[PDB]
Amino acid sequence: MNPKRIRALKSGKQGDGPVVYWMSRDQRAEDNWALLFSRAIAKEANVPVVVVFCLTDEFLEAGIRQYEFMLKGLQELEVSLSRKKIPSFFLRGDPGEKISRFVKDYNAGTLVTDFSPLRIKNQWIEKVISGISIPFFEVDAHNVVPCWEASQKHEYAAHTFRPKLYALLPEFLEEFPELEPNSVTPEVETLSDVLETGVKALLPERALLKNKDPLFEPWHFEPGEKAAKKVMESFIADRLDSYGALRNDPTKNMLSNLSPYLHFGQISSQRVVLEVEKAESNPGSKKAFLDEILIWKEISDNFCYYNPGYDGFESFPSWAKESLNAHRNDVRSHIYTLEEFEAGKTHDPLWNASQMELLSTGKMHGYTRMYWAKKILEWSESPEKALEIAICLNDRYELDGRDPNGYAGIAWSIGGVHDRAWGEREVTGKIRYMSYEGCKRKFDVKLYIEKYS
Ligand SMILES: Cc1cc2nc3c(=O)[nH]c(=O)nc-3n(C[C@H](O)[C@H](O)[C@H](O)COP(=O)(O)OP(=O)(O)OC[C@H]3O[C@@H](n4cnc5c(N)ncnc54)[C@H](O)[C@@H]3O)c2cc1C
Repeated sequence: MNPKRIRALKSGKQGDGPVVYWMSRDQRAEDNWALLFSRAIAKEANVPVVVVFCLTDEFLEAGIRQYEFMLKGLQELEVSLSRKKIPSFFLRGDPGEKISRFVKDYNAGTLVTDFSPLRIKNQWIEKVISGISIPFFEVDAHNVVPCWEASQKHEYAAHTFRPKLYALLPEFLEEFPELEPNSVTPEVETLSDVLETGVKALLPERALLKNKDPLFEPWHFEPGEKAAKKVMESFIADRLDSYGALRNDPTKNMLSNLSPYLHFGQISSQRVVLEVEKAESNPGSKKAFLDEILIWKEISDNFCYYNPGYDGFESFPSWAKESLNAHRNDVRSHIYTLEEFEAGKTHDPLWNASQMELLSTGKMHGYTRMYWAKKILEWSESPEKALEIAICLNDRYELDGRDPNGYAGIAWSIGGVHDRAWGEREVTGKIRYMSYEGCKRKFDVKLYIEKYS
C-alpha cells in the first residue's frame, strides 16, 4: 500500500458512513489500487465500502460496440463485487449531480475515485468537488507508476521517459494484496434494463452497409474480467515469442489484443507486466512488449496530464507547428470529407482496408493506425481538420477509443508528438512520412486488403 498512488483532491470532515468508490476508468474487482485503498480506509474507519458507477449522457457520442462491451463487463463486475459483500450502485445522469446526491443520501464518509487525465473526467471532478464536504481522494490504478510520480513535466520523447519509469519500477511494480470482503452487508436500476434502453437510443446511428446489415462483428473480443485473463494467458503462451518480429505485420494477429480490456480497465496493466516479467521467452520480444504497455501506454497519460490541449494543434512541438505552418498553403493532392473518410471511399486501397477493419472489428491494427492517421493529415485542408477527423473516427469506432493512448497516438502521427523531425516534404512538412510503397516492403498489403473487402 504505497501512499504515493493516492492523491487528495479535497479535504473535509469525514462522515460516519460508508466509503464510496467512484469507479470510472478501472472497471475491475481484482488488481484495483483504487478499490484496495478504499477498502483500507473503510476498514480503519469501522465502516463498509461501496462502489458507484455513473452512466453519463455522453454514451450517445459513441456506438453500441462500446456501450455493450462496457455494460456486459459491469454485469460480470456486479457479480464479483457481490461475492465480496461489496454493493455496487449504478447511477444514470450527470456525475456532478448523481454523486453529490448519493453522498448526501447515503451519508458517505469518504469519496474515492480512480485517476483519468481526460478533460471530461476533470469536468466531473470540478462539479463533484463543489457539491460535497467530505474528503475526496483519487488513486492511480491504471499506471504502474503514478502519473504524477513518474515525471513532474511533459516528456517530449520516449528515451527521456524510459529511464525515469524504469528507475521507479523496483518500487511500484509489486504484487496485489487480496481484496478483503466487507464484514457485514450494509444498507439505480438493473443493468440489463439500462442496456436495452441505451441500445434502442443508439440504433439509428448504428454503422451499417448497403444491405442494412450491421458492420460490427462482436465475436472478436468477449468482454469481462474473466475474458481479459484468458486473452492475457493466450498471448503469453502463444504470441509473446513472436511479438517482437511480427508486431508490425497487420496480416498476422500476433498482438496481445488487450487494449479494449485495458481501456475500460477490465484488466490491470501491472498484472500483465508481472506475468510477462516472470514468463521466459525471447528477450527481444519481451523488451518490445514492455516498451509498449509500460513506456508508450503510460507516456500517453503523461501527455494528457501535462498538456491541457492534448487534442489541439497547440500541444504539438515547436518544430512541428512551425513545419506545418510553412506548408499550410501547399496544394494537397486529395481532399476528402469526414463522410468519405468514414465510409472508406479514398483512392488508397490500403487505407480503406484499415478503415474497414476499424468498422468491422472495432480494433484496427497498431501498424495501420500509424498509416491511417498520417494519410488523414495528407488528405485534409489543414492540420486542425486532420486532428478533429482522426479523433472523431478513432473515438467513435475504436473499442479502445476515448483513451489517452488514442490522443497521444494521433498527436504522434499528425503533429510528431514524441517523435523527431524527418526529411522535409510538402504538405506534411517534417512529420514522419509513411508511403504506400514503404508498407509494401514491410508486409503483404495484398493479403490485408483482401481480408477486409
Ligand atoms: C492513430 C492511432 C490511434 C490510436 N488509438 C488508440 C486508441 O484509441 N486506444 C488505445 O488504447 N490505443 C490507441 N493507439 C495505440 C495503439 O495503437 C494500440 O494501443 C494498439 O494497437 C492496441 O492493440 P493491442 O493491445 O493488440 O497492441 P499491443 O501491441 O499488444 O500493446 C499492448 C498495449 O501496449 C499499449 N500500446 C501499444 N502501442 C501503443 C501506442 N502506440 N501508444 C500507446 N500505448 C500503446 C497499449 O496499451 C496496448 O494495449 C493508437 C495509436 C495510433 C497510432
